[PDB]
Amino acid sequence: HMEQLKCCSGILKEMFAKKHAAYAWPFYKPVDVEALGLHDYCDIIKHPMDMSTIKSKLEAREYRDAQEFGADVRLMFSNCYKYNPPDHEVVAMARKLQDVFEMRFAK
Ligand SMILES: CCNC(=O)c1cc2c(-c3cc(S(C)(=O)=O)ccc3Oc3ccc(F)cc3F)cn(C)c(=O)c2[nH]1
Repeated sequence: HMEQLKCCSGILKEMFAKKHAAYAWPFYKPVDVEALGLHDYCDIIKHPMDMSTIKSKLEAREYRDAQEFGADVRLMFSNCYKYNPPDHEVVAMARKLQDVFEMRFAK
């Protein structure tokens, strides 16, 4: 349970790595709804999630185990698949970052 969270820090560190930056950047920080003019985001997405928030919750020991950490990572991608049209570029970027996550998470 607790032994798994040090692997979670390594996964998140890998997701913030420069080799993933071309597709990972939209997930580093919360969606800036004001800068993008997305007035309905908070009405559709009840639980916003991004990599910086997950890092804060992980350092605050808010995840009991890897499953709790993985649920927030998957909430981040699901928020993206739910809010956006399926053909939007951010959805293709979310799929590439999710492959990086799923690979390290399974291993
Ligand atoms: C159809 C309505 N949807 C959106 O406009 C929308 C935007 C985002 C962003 C996002 C956030 C920022 S920021 C750092 O300024 O907060 C800047 C750019 C962003 O996305 C892109 C915008 C245009 C592109 F062509 C390619 C993008 F990647 C992140 N995520 C997780 C989303 O789900 C999302 N949806």
